[PDB]
Amino acid sequence: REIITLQLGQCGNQIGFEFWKQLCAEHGISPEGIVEEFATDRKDVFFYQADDEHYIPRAVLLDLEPRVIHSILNSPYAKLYNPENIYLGNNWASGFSQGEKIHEDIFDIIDREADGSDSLEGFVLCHSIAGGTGSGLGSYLLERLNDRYPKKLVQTYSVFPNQDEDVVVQPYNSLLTLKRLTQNADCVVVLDNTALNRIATDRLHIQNPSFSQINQLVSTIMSASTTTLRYPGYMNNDLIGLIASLIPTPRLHFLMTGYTPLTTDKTTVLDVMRRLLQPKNVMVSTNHCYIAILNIIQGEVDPTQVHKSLQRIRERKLANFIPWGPASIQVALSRKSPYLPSAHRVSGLMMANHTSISSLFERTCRQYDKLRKREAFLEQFRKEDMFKDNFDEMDTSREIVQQLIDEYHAATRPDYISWG
Amino acid sequence: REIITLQLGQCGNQIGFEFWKQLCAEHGISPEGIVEEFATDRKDVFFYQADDEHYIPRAVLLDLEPRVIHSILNSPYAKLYNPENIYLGNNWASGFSQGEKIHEDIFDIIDREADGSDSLEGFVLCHSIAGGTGSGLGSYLLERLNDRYPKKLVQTYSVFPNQDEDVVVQPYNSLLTLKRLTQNADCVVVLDNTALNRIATDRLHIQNPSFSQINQLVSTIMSASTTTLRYPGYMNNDLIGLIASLIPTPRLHFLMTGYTPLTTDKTTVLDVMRRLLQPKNVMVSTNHCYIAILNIIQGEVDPTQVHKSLQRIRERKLANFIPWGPASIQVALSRKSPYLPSAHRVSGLMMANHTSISSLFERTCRQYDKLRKREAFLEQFRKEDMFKDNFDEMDTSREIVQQLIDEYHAATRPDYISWG
Amino acid sequence: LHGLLLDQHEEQFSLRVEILPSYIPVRVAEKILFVGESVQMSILKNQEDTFAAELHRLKQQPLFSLVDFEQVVDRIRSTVAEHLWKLMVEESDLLGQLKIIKDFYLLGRGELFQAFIDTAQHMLKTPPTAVTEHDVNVAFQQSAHKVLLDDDNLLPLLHLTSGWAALGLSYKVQWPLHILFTPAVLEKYNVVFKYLLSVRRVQAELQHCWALQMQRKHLKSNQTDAIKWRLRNHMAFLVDNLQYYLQVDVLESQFSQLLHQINSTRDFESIRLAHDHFLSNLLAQSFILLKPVFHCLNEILDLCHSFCSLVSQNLGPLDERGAAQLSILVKGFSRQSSLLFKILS
Amino acid sequence: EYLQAMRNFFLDTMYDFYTSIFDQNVSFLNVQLQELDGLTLSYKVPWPVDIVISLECQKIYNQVFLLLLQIKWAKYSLDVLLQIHRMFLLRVKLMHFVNSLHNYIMTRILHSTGLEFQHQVEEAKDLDQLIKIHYRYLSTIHDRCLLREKVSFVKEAIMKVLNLALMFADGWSIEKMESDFKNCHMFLVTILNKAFPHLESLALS
Repeated sequence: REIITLQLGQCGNQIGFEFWKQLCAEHGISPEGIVEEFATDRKDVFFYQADDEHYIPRAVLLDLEPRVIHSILNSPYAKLYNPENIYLGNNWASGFSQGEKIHEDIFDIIDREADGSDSLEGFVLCHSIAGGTGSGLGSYLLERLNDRYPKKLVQTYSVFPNQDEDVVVQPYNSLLTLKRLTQNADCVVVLDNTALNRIATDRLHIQNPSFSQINQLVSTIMSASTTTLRYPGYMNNDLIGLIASLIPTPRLHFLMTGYTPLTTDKTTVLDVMRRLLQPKNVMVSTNHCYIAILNIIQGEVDPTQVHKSLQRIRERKLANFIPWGPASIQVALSRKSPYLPSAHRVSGLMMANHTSISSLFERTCRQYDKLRKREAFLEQFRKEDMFKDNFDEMDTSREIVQQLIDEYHAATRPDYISWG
Repeated sequence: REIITLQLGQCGNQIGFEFWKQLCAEHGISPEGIVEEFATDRKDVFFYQADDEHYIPRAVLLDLEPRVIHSILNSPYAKLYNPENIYLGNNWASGFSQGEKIHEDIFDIIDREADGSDSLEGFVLCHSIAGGTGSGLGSYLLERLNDRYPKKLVQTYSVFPNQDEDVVVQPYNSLLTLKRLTQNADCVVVLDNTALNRIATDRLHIQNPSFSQINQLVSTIMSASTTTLRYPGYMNNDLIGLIASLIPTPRLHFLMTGYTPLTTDKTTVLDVMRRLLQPKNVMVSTNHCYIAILNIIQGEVDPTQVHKSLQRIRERKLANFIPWGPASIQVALSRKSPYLPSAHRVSGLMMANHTSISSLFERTCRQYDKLRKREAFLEQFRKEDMFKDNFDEMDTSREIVQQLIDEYHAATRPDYISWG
Repeated sequence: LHGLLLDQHEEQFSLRVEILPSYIPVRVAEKILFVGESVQMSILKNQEDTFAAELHRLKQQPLFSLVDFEQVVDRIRSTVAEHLWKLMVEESDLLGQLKIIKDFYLLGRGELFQAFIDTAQHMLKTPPTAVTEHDVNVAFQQSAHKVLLDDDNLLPLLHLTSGWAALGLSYKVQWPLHILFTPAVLEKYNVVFKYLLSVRRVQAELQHCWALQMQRKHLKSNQTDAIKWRLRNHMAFLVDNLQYYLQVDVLESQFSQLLHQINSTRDFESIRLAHDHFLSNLLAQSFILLKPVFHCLNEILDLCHSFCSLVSQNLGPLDERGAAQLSILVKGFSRQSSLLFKILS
Repeated sequence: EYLQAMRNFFLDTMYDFYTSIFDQNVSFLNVQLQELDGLTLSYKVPWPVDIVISLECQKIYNQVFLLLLQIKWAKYSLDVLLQIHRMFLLRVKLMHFVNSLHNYIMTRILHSTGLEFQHQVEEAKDLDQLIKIHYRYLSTIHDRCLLREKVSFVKEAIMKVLNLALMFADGWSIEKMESDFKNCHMFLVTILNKAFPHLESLALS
């Protein structure tokens, strides 16, 4: 139904602003907010139908000691949306404590926008893992959304800012935030800026404006993930129906992302299918195995040899699903939206529950573990000591994430007829 | 079916790179890897059908202390193939020991490419006999392929680098490597760089770039040997069916090579037939006698007077096959491939099991024997002493190759109704 | 002119003695039927009035002469057969379909017909013809799909009526655009396809049973040169590999002659003679005509099957009373191989 | 346009419409429709289109509408929940099973032939042959859909797994559902093994 977007952190506000400019260009709206004569799809999933004959977008901007938010403000896409939800450290404990002291009025901002809608389906959060101002604050307020709203769904869009390796307090913040993402979130979309940056430097000659083009990539992935909700389709035009199928267990809910065009400067669905299974197309990268795969393909093709393509991929015999489960690739087809010129309009995406990310979780675990062993790279700020003098929250996050790694490895194996 | 190419040694990597550039020019592929609009023959014998709509060639490059491999790398035909199998002394014992210490990860490279294919038919090895870095390493890993894979076929392309005479440790390395080629290989193609270099200096005015044009000759011989597999023909479109007919005994499996055009800067098949029997056309050169002869002719001719030509050659009464066996010249015809301009498109090749190479084996045997008698030309490095203090591997190779010489001489005679 | 059939009122449908004149020869009477059939399938309408005027001229004359009349019917026939040739060669791509017919019938492609034997070895037994029948088509389509060929594999199908030697290949052609291919033509093609399949089937056994070099002399000194089958393995291979290289020429001569003949002629009626010679030559030269010599070849194929079955299980050389079978095999091979050199005398 | 609108009324906007039925009153349905079994929902055919669109066409649209409500009931009921662990085993073994099933009915039947049927109706040239092109769509898509052919050998599995969607909602015992499921799933496969060519697009799991 109606889904409210919450953006916090500098990186989260940046990718949210890029996404809102993307939907401004996509749908028939001005940079003013008014509906145009090239509007008619559903425009009530992200835009509040306002009383100005303006489809005013539901964009809740929160920040802590803002810098780039002022550069967002002096632009014609910060008066695109203004329903009065615009509001004005570098550690997880410091951001947690600073979010603690000002939680009331921004939670009143959340409450005002929550009753302002006719209906509610989900709160989707723009976040960056250990992004500084976003970290700690986002974990605390994520806990407060899961506490205050048990009837609604929480989605988290999170990126890991790393320029191919690194901050020494970053594994602590990622461990603590990942504990919050495990137990206070319903679905977490995780991306690696290292792999995306390497693919971006490969595909073009972009090396200095890598982050700006990464914003375009994340905006296209976000718009393609919600296109079947924004545009009239058939299935899972709520968030929860889309989220439900990929998750077999509520702790394996971290989804790997895929994207078919490696540059966008006429094929059948068979080619992009056998493409996107292979890890030249995965932008976020024992043998670790998929639990469930969901694919969304958007392009100008003639959709009947999809059953033929499923025949061909089946007996090409590339990939097998999980021992205990009779799982299956789940496939949806949509149209690529007009009002943006794109050569080769075929664009594919996969949303897949993969165990490979467990290794990367263990990678962060190993980093945190060695910094826990040396104890010269926790950097000893007074906010961290005042927040937790015993640092047993790190031990709780560590034991939960180690149970998560064991659950990952047991779900890969047929030890999910047993327990691990 | 699907055949994987393994290239090791500096000379082996050079002739493999020349062969891959030859098939890049031959087939409808870019220097990028993608299929073109002038592709349609079979392209799954040497090129993995990859998911990029690229026919990415199966080229496994191994090396030990590389020099010329870097010059191979900075070229547009080293990004022609890249399935991630690219990897980075001067004695047989030293190369054997250095191959021993790093066998695991390059064997994992072999295993990754082996399961990466849909099917497997053979591993064909690019090698140079006593080439320095290739020798010892190639013999050891050849033993490990024959140990680990008894269901697959091993072919060895080997040249003897000699600038018309010479290295004093070369007969030892050739004796030991020839022991490995006898008992761990299914078919060995042996060439003489002396005879090829003399014919090359004769046919043109090439004397300083002799080795580069020798690479072209070896690439044309390799492409002509596999043309009936790469292009749709009738017979022996697996390796094993081609290999099976020439070999009457698995120790006489060393094949003499022939090539009809002496320079390539309209005839019937009768002329090239009566040509290629005569040793002006043999590029690798009691009276020693053929056991079996196989001929492949590729050219733009009208193939019916081939039976007439067999009539004429039969009663010209030039050559006789073996006493004990009712053998026969075995003949196949193919087309010379487009996309390379060649004046006089008639080109003939013979693959023949000849006893004459036994004399050349004995030549190497005699050289090794005299250096074994003098013991001032084994050059006494510590790797050779540490590998074998007793040097009984040379005695084992010597007794096996002497039994091979006796088996050669007894197969020439009617003492293969008896044993020798 | 109009192509009308049943213009006879009882004084596709066949000829009859009451409608057949014998003072006008039979050879022109067949051409009249050909001219009549071809209109319904045509540039005869364009010149039609010219051919009307001739006939009206022939109506006026009080005397009849066969000499003038035969020229008129043959000239009409000439133009009609030319009209058929002009369309089928160019707009229906008859030559490219001949390439497909060759590729799948005379086994001029080898990917499918090697992988099919590799991925099915259960048609050596007798079929119930309702489970095996589904299975051969399933194996065919699955084998094709590995590397390309998303295009065709609608025209060729299998039709099973052992299970290798009662299997058929059901085809389809464009029936309005081709009348040169009828059920009898593809029936002859089915027969030659089955014989070439039989030979390809035994060569798969010969290459599989060959592991003399791979494992049977490698890393083992084996029991060879004490207990062995004398290596008749090498000898049985040659006599069929040589007949089979010969079969390659037997096919390729006729194929080159067909693709030379079609360019020269420009009437469909002459094309019919060329093709009816093509098939008849292929038949007798491959000895598919039942002869004692062909039965000698079939006896050789039976002994090859029986010998391959023993050397498959034998792997490293062993007497398991296999010498009893080997004696029969060497006797029969010697006797029938001697008869192979009385057919040249 | 009306013929399009029928198969988008029977069978975004409709998700709000469906959730109110997830949560008989004949006026509530009427006001909701103008804004799994039972359900009086219809629209009047005016007479110039009532002489082309038949009365028995609405019944076929209603068949597929009622069946789609039952499918989405099962699918949504296993999608609205967040021996002990065995529930999760019973979840994915059933949540896949309906999701494949809904993937067959829509994509292979109601999206292929409908995308063709628009191209079909634009090639009709009169009132009269429009009726025949329409009736040669209805009587065959009603046959491809499992409503009238083998509806006690294939369909009974689809009906008996709908009871699991109610039992699993109650449970949110456990073994008595998967012993039923592995029974009827293998029954379906050992009857579906006859693949007549169209059966293969689902003879897959």
